[PDB]
Amino acid sequence: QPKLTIWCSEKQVDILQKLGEEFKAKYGVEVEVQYVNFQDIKSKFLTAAPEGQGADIIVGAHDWVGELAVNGLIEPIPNFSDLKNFYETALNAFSYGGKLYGIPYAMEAIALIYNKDYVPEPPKTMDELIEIAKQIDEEFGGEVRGFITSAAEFYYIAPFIFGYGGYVFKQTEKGLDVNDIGLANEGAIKGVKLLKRLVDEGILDPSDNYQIMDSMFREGQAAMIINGPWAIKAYKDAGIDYGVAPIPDLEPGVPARPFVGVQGFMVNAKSPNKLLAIEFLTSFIAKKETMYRIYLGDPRLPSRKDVLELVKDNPDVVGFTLSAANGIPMPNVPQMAAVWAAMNDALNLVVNGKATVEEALKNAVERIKAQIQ
Repeated sequence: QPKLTIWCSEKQVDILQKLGEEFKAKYGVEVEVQYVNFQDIKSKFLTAAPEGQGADIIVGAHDWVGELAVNGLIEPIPNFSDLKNFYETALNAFSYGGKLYGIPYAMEAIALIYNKDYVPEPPKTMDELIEIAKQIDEEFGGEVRGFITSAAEFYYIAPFIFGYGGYVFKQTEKGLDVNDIGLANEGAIKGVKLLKRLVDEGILDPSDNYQIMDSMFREGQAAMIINGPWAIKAYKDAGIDYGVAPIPDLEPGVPARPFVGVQGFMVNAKSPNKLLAIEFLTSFIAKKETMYRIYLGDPRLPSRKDVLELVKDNPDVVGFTLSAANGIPMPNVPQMAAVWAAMNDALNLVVNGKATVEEALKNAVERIKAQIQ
C-alpha cells in the first residue's frame, strides 16, 4: 500500500483530504493528511526527517527554506509551465541557491491602512500622504494622528529602504549573496532619509511603535497607518470604516517594496515516495482551482495572480496583495537573524537625533558583516 503523508494547517485538512482521494483514484497512492501546528512542524521535521519519519509533504514558512535545503531535507521542485501564474516574490521566497524548494500558497505584507472618515481616498505618493497627514495634524489639534508607523523598527521602514534600491543580501541567479550587503547604499540612505524627514516634519514621533500605531487606529485616533492583514479584524470589530491600498509610491514610478512573508508546501528529500509527492504537489496542490479553494478555506493573500483575479471583489485583498507582489522576501537564510537588531538599533539612533543616516547605516552594516564572520 504505497502512501503519502502530509502535515498541513487546520484550514487545509478537508481540502487536502478530498484532493488526495482524487490522487488515489488517478495514481493508486493513498494520501494521509494530518493537522500539525506550524511550530511543531519545523521542530518535528528537523528531528524525524533524518530518521525516515518525516511526512512526505509539509507546510511551513519560507524562512525555513535555507536551513532545510542545506541540511538536505527538502527536495528541489523541477520547473513546470503553470509556475508562470505565481507571483515572482512568492517563488523567490521559496527559492535557494538558484533552485525552487516549494510551492507557495499564501503571502503576507504590510500596506496603507486608512480611516475613510478622515481620508476618503488614499494618497498615491508619499508627498501626498505627507500633505494629508499635515492637514489632519493641523485641524483636529493632535487628538487624531495623520500618519503612524513603527518609526524605529526595521520591518516597518523596509518599504522605504527597498523601494529606493536598498537590499539586505544581494539577490542573484545563484541565490542570496550574503557578502553583498546593501543596507547602506544610496537607495538605503535615501529611504531612511525619508523616515528622518517624516520625523523632522513632525509627522512621525520618535516614540512611535507598533502598539501606538495599532491602538490609535483601532480607537479612531489615526487617519493612516502601515500595517498588515493580521490587524484588520480588530479594526473591523471596532467599527472603523477602513480602506487598504498599497503604500504610496515613494515618488512617481518608484513603488514601496515591503518585506514579504510566504507560506508554502515543501517535499521531503528523504521520502521514498518523493517522485509521487512532487507529482501530487505540482499537478494537484499547485493548481489554480486548488489554490482558490485554499483561499476560501483560509483567506490569506494568494500566491497566484489568477487566484487574485478570482477573489478581487474584496478590496482589502487587492491592496495587500499588490503590496506583497512589489515586496522582497525576508531572507530565508540564517544570517538574517543578526540583521534585525542592528537595523532596529540604527533606526533608533536616527529618529532620536543621535546619529546621522549615513553613519547609523554604515555602522549597522559593519556590525552585520562582523556577526556573519
